[PDB]
Amino acid sequence: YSAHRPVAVAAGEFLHKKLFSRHDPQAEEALAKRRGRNSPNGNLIRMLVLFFLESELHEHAAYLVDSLWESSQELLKDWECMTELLLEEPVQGEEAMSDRQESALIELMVCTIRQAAEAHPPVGRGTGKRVLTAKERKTQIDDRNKLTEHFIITLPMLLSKYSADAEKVANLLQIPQYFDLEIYSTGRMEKHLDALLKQIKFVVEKHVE
DNA sequence: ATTCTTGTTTTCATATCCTAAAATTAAAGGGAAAATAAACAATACATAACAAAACATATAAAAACCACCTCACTAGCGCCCCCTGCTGGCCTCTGTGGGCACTGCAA
Repeated sequence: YSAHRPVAVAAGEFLHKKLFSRHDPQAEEALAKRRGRNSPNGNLIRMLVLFFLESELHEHAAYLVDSLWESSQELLKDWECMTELLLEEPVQGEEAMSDRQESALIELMVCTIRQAAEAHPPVGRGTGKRVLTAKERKTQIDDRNKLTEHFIITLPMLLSKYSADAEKVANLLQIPQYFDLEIYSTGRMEKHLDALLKQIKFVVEKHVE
């Protein structure tokens, strides 16, 4: 949580090297990134959640995610994993996903996908001298595509699980600012758009905040 | 009457021209691997602008240095008794020199 971004990024790289050894032995593949299933990376997500819980020096993981951005690029785009570890009760036999842990994971997702859309660091870490390379912009575009197609699917039953949670709805409705809407015209998923519209209508008529 | 030169058509002849079948050869068409070039994007280098640090000047601020004044000390030479001891006449009291009257003795 240093104000100076290079110090924070170095600390986050150290943290990623240290506290992530569930199935990655910091060695070769075929057991390190993913074991071909929808399960190994769950525990990495788990001590991300626990680290955000214990880090009481911040109500938001914005600085933490920004520090852990470039070191864990492949891990932070695997949104489907903690998506099943948030909604549909995975086959790992773990405990119930705690409400405080649910809010922590949702805040982590807010941070990760907003840094996925816009690459500029937050205020205090800001520079203003940013130039976009071709690789940067193509990663941004296909990142936008994959998050759009993933989360037009996930947000309906996300809301259906968390309709009454005011702060979780407020956190979850910042991502649609970063959705390319013509993909809906190409993806033909306006029906899921309308389902989410009815769902957020239910939230609006159920919430007065 | 018989013999001899000269000019002009006839017909083989020998080079040439034309004709067509082979062959053939170069053009030319297409498949494909190099391949230079070019369009775009990234990195590094150089230039310009802004802000701050460093250098130089002025000024005055104690502050140091030098010279003059002043209040003493240090020499200096009379100045003035003052006391003490020798010296050179001075004078008068003893004392040195002498004239002479006087006496005791024994003629």
